[PDB]
Amino acid sequence: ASIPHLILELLKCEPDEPQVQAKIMAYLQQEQANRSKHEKLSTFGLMCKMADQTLFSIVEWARSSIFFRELKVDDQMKLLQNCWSELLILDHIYRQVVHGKEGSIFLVTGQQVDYSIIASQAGATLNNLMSHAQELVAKLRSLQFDQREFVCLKFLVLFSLDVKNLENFQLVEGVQEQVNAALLDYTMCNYPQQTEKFGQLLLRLPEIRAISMQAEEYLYYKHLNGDVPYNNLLIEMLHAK
Amino acid sequence: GAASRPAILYALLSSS
Ligand SMILES: C/C=C/CC/C=C/CC/C=C/CCCCCCC(=O)OC[C@H](COP(=O)(O)OCCN)OC(=O)CCCCCCC/C=C/C/C=C/CCC
Repeated sequence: ASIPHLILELLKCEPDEPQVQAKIMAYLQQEQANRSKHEKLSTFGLMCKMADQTLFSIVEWARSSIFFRELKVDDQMKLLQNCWSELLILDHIYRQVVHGKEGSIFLVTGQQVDYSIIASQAGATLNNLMSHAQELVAKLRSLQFDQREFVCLKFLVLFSLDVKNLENFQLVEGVQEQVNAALLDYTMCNYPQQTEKFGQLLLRLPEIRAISMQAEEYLYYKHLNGDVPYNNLLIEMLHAK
Repeated sequence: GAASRPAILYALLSSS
């Protein structure tokens, strides 16, 4: 791959993915081991703490990233409050593209679950969320979505023009302008045979927003039933509005 | 308000 130098800068805070997967798996195993035979977390609670740990890893990614790290804390907060669930969705779909296989979901822990298990055991709301996510993964697999493009999309999600009241809105405009330009340069040089790749990638962004909102809605009802564990980042973001 | 600010997020971002 020829890579725009800007995208090389963006790539510098990417984690070693399989290391992070293993760290999260080890965390969840330690959580369950700290618990007696009878106080073990439920599947749903374990999956919430997995999403929680993923969010920590996302926050560590953003706080250390070029550009983001020059913002004041209160600007950082505003950005992340806007995109946290889009970034968890984006993280998820990219993981399915590069580590996953058709027919199963690849969890951040490295474990795989057949969608047919989920279809037979989950309710309609979760099933519909899984269906929509699958459509998105299908699109991104079809496009041969890669790490260079993924990091551009993360930045375009994070530096959102939807966010009001920023102290440094100019940096958001700069990220939008310069990351779009780098992404187009990248796709045109590396996937010339896909003449519309740039625009097809960009068309996934409102779809990621929609999914993220449906996901928040699902978690919100699960919270209303007391089922979401608390004292964590995940539940705080959900309540921040 | 401050009540809805996510405490854990703020703590993470505030760290040097
Ligand atoms: C905000 C977005 C974050 C995206 C991060 C990616 C998360 C991966 C999703 C993982 C799904 C794993 C399910 C594997 C369990 C196997 C059996 C099963 O289907 O569980 C049923 C249970 C009850 O069914 P039920 O239908 O709740 O129960 C009805 C009958 N009791 O199912 C569960 O335990 C649900 C686990 C999902 C909770 C994750 C926390 C964040 C929530 C995100 C919402 C999902 C988004 C997916 C879009 C990609």
